[PDB]
Amino acid sequence: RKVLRDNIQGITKPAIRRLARRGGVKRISGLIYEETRGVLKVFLENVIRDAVTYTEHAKRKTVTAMDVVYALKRQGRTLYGFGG
Amino acid sequence: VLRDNIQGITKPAIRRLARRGGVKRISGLIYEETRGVLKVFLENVIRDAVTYTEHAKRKTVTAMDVVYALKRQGRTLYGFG
Amino acid sequence: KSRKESYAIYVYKVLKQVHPDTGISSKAMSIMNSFVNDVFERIAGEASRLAHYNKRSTITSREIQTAVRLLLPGELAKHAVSEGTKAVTKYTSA
Amino acid sequence: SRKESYAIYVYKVLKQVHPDTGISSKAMSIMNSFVNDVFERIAGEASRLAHYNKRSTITSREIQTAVRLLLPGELAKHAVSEGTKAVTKYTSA
Amino acid sequence: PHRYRPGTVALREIRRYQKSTELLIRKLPFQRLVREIAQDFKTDLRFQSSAVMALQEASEAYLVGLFEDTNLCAIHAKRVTIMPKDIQLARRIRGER
Amino acid sequence: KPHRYRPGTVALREIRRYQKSTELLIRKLPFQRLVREIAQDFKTDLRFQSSAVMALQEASEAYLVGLFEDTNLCAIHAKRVTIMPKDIQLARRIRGERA
Amino acid sequence: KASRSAKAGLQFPVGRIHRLLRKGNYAVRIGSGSAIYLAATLEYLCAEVLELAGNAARDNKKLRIMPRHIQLAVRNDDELAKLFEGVTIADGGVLPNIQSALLPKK
Amino acid sequence: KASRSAKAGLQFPVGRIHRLLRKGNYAVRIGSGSAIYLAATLEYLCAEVLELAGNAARDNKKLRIMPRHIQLAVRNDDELAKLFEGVTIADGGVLPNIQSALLPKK
DNA sequence: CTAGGATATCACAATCCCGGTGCCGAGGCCGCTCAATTGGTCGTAGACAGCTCTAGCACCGCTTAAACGCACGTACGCGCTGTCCCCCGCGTTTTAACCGCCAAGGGGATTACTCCCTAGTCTCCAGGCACGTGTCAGATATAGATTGTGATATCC
DNA sequence: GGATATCACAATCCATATCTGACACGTGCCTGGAGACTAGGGAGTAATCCCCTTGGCGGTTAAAACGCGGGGGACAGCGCGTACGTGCGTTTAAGCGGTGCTAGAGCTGTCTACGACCAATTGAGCGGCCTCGGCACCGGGATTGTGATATCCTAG
Repeated sequence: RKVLRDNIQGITKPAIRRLARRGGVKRISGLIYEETRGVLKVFLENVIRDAVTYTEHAKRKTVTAMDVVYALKRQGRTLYGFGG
Repeated sequence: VLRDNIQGITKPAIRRLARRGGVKRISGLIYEETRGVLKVFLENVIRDAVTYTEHAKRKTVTAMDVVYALKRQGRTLYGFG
Repeated sequence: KSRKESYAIYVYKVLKQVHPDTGISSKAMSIMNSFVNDVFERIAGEASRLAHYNKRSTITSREIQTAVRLLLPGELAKHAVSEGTKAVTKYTSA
Repeated sequence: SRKESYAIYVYKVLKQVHPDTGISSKAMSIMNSFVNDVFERIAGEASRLAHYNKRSTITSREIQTAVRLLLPGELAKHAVSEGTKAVTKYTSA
Repeated sequence: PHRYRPGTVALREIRRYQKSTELLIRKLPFQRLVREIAQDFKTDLRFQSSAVMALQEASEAYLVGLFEDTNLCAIHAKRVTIMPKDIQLARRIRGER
Repeated sequence: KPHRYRPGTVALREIRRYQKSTELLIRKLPFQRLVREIAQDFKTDLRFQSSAVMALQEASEAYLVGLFEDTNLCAIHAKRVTIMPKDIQLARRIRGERA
Repeated sequence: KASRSAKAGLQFPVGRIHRLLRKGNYAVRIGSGSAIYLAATLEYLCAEVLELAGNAARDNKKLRIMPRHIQLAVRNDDELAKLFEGVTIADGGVLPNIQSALLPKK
Repeated sequence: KASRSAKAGLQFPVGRIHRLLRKGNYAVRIGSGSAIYLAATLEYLCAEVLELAGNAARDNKKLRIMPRHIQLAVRNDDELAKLFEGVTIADGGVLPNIQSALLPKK
């Protein structure tokens, strides 16, 4: 399977602009975006790992949505609207 | 200086807590807000402690009840059971 | 064939009881089902912990009532307690 | 009535780690409470893991996954290594 | 010719995107990011087409909450521009690093 | 002219003196009376064990110190050193205690 | 053969909740009054949430409850907002609000 | 009679932990390796905490571990600070940390 | 000369190190008792083969909407000053926390009997899930109306 | 000069086709839940002993609160410069569909190993108490850190 690299830059600046606009931010500095691309890259690294831990435990090779929901619930961030 | 018992938390006591926290200069309106915040926290903890106690048909609030009430709020307390 | 179960029909019954002319979407229905499961699991866990704390081996109505009073705060606790007590009394009166 | 705490075992661990260091009563109670809290954390996570996969047992695999989920980073690897060592030594009489 | 003074378009965007419920990050870039992040832990994984959507929703909600707290921190400092120090302070107060 | 320390150095000295001890900072009797009047509103004539009040005191002291650390951070964020009620309100609203 | 859900007047299932309680490993044995009480509380909570969601949906001139309506109803009520303190609702958006300082001065 | 702790080489009990697991409402049946493995992890964590606490106590020229020593040991280690993220230690004090702004400018 | 400023120098007070005791809490020895172990059986659940089949994956044609690169200007964040006013630091004295003993006396832990209810199992039959299928309210697109913002005109 | 006022333009909301994916409803069907019977065990009751929490008194005595003087810092003000938003123009992945493919997901069948149960035995550990050493108080003496002060330098 192919190897992926340098994809955190795929979260474009307009995406962060829209995300902040939803959060209610009027004016944005120029150094936010890079910082944001770090913060996001931490959150996933703290969730996906748990999902992987929840997947390889069941001797599976597929990260279903239920594993992600359980990983999120294991962080006080329960997500409603995905399976059970 | 009674006014019930909420000024029992004396102004030097709040100053000592702030100094331990790491505060250098404290305004004059901090004390009332701190008293209110502490009263709210105590209300929230004691309501759960009293619920735990009256569930067991007891009239004495055990230290374990307060420990459980703190554990329920994500404030685990080590040293009492 | 699988027979995965959910509270879909019961939630729909409640919605038609409280809003006869209003429907509900599928994603919203899944959200409501997940919320119901979460609240049920949370209340059951708290009740089991309460039963374990007193060394009692049975979960009675008292444990569930205290669990509801502990988890659901404010005015929801009173309404839920009244509803549960009324339902229990009705069932015991057949 | 008996209390059945973990005082003796924590004392033994401290004595084998620091031979000449003692521990106070308050610190012993704190360590006992810490051991209890970690035990219920791991056991609850293992129970939820076993119930997720429709399993009705808690095997060392479940406790290993619970340890990998609770203990952060470097603690998890040492803990799983020592647990595997203990299990291997036990199964070898 | 015709130009909007700075801010008016920002207010229009704020009133528009808060009303909408769609996703604000594109699907393929987020999927590739998730795959490259998961590649570090376990090799040759296969995400369901709904797990990536769940991760996207969770990440978007977390980022929106973080930006709400960052905006609060910026307004506290008598400013309207959010700065990296604001995000750092918000994450320090919430208790994560 | 009697010796008089500059305004601020005594604050730092007591900051260093209070971050080194583990004593209870709130007096025991006033806290016990506050706890008793608060518990009186939920069940009349409750009896408190001699350790429940101590546990409540330890928890409340830890909570208040943890809140004051974040209040200090917020005050420093705004290029100040004094903490004001808006700092406490912001610190509580970021971490999630609505009031 | 009348189901236990009919006797208590609850729309939620009582037998299903009892079986889930008994097979969820909560206690070695479970009384018969717990399932009914829990069903009543679940029904009341679902009724409250659905009522608020329907009111929100009517406020937007729609005849169908959507996740956006549920999020609006939940976050526009302090009691349920505290009950949903750490809960994310998928495809639900956020409350429309703009801070006072960001608004134009004049 | 050789106890299971002796065979496994652990200081923490195996029989008591197995009994607590089985009488704690976690699963219907509990394997023989789970108790041993959990005892091993608990012993490792206790050894880490006590080693760091002993180092802290020796740094203060004392031969007895107090709650202050345990607080200092836990809050001065990233892994244990993450494990103790929301845990209060009674009579443990706080880490000495004065912010840079409060420090004397000259 | 005259004024106003850094820079090196001295006396005061809090801190920290070194012991001299009192003692109080921790380390060590015994009783016994309650829980862990060992030996066999059983029935249960986990593990291995396997076999469909089903969903994730890889690739592409393309329509285009979102994004990237630039010009420009204006509005906010940063920076420097004055200030007054709010908190700090100190001195004194009235006050409330506090350690010590006591007598209730209200509550809590334990034990014997029990009886009420919850567990185990079988039948069956009716409710809840899968599967289609018909009806419609929401998404999309125009078209007109209303509004909020900005460029322009007059006055104070 | 700018402060107020007044009209024109872009954005948005609303009313009407309209189009269709999405939801509410009627049939299989199948499985789980309710009734009936038997068994046991778990918690309610009643009594009892004693445990330990509260009210009261009392002399300390250290905290605290009231005021008073001073200083430094938060705030209001101004100046600027820079960087960030707004619009234009062009490129470039994205979304969607369409296809085919391959690994892995799920369920059934069978094998086996393994954990619960049950009983007797025995030793590991908890409460009790007894003794000892590390700690905290306390007093003294270096050890600095600091606020005030003499000393030197530069513009007007």
